[PDB]
Amino acid sequence: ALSEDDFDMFYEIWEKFDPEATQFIEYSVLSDFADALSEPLRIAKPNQISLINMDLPMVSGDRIHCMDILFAFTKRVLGESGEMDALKIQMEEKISYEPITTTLRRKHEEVSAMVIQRAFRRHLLQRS
Amino acid sequence: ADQLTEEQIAEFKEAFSLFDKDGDGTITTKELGTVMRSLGQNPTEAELQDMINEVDADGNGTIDFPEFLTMMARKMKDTDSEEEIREAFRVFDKDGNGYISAAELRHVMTNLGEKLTDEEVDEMIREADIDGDGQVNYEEFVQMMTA
Ligand SMILES: [Ca+2]
Ligand SMILES: [Ca+2]
Ligand SMILES: [Ca+2]
Ligand SMILES: [Ca+2]
Repeated sequence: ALSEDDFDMFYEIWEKFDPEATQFIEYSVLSDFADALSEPLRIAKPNQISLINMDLPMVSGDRIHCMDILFAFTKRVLGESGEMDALKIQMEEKISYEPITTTLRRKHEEVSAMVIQRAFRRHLLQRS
Repeated sequence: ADQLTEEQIAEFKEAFSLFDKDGDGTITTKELGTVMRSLGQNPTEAELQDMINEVDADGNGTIDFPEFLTMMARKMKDTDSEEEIREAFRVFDKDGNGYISAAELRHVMTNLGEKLTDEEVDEMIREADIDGDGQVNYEEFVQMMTA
């Protein structure tokens, strides 16, 4: 299902977005990246909801670590398997990192805000 | 919105410039009228005011590029609203049963950087629950969002 051929691509396509080897990319380019990937790991646009729902952990500045991505991206392909548990070990062997939120936590915030902002208009305009 | 990529910010600048022919960085009602008359529409002087007024955020009688950007982004979030709403229901409706429970509100809703109370979620339902099943389906959810 997966090969070093595929892991060459990921690290090739990654350098484009993070040549400085920060081991991070901003959240707002995760959609772009997911698309620039090749098969099988690629997640073609529209892929917003897919990525959100991976519930990737984000450090500050809304940045996401290389490995956090690689794991969720391969999980999507291989599923929650034992062959995959083994893979999680191997390539995980091949810095400051304090996650403070997730993409699912971030999405709940945006939905909450949407709700609250829309409530405001409604609460007022049903008071003549 | 500051979710705008550079390409898009430039896109909107192309149009801001169409109007702002004196390059002073604001659009006057006059400059608005000029573009429109060039494109074959002849609106009133009052029509031009109201058009400037709706976008003017500071009441200085004209439109700078920040004010323009705000209006233009607001119009992009308009074309997605129907879906953005749908995809927000699916965020609350995690069991997928097409009904939103108190529990499902409680689980997602945040305000003043903390959870809501059981009493707060209860009323949110009570306000929206037209049919009275103590749950919120799409149609009820829509009416409570749309304007
Ligand atoms: Ca001008
Ligand atoms: Ca102004
Ligand atoms: Ca439900
Ligand atoms: Ca109901």
